[PDB]
Amino acid sequence: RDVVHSTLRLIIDCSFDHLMVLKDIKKLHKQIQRCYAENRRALHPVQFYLTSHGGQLKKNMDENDKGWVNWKDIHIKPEHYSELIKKEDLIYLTSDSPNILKELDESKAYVIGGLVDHNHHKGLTYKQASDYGINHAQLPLGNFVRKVLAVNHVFEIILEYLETRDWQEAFFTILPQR
Ligand SMILES: Nc1ncnc2c1ncn2[C@@H]1O[C@H](CSCC[C@H](N)C(=O)O)[C@@H](O)[C@H]1O
Repeated sequence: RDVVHSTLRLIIDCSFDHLMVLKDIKKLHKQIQRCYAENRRALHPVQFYLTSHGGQLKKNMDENDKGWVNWKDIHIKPEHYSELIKKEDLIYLTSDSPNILKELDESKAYVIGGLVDHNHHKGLTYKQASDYGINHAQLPLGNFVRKVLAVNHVFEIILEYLETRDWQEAFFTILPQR
């Protein structure tokens, strides 16, 4: 299939490894596998990044997904996203940001926190983004939906919005119902 990739850079910031138990690391690994499989099947796949790759996640990936070094159309880097992407290009996605995302800028790099929180580290990614001086925004969930979404849910919404250009349709397709 002749696939037209989106210029949008989508980074899973894996610098929170030490804040998760091995059980939550395995859950993050499972969510990353879902992001990879959905990106490879997307109409307009993003430039997928896995930054700060190390610790428990790297060892769990070395043990179960031995072929992660062979993985195609993914940037798996041990460096922090700050070391690889320009400060002005970054937008950290976080539910605690007061900024409401209206449109996606395909020239920017959007960051998703590689964290299975369980509502324990409330406002952590928003605090780290504000301290570093980088831009931050929340998904326009409004009245459709804790508004905290899983790593793969945020990633899949970005892919669905690049296809539909309708936020309401993107949340409806990806988010699980009660
Ligand atoms: N409503 C929302 N809008 C934007 N990004 C969101 C979101 N809900 C979750 N995310 C993203 O999904 C990631 C995993 S959820 C972890 C939440 C954690 N308490 C935090 O401080 O972010 C988050 O780090 C964030 O990047």
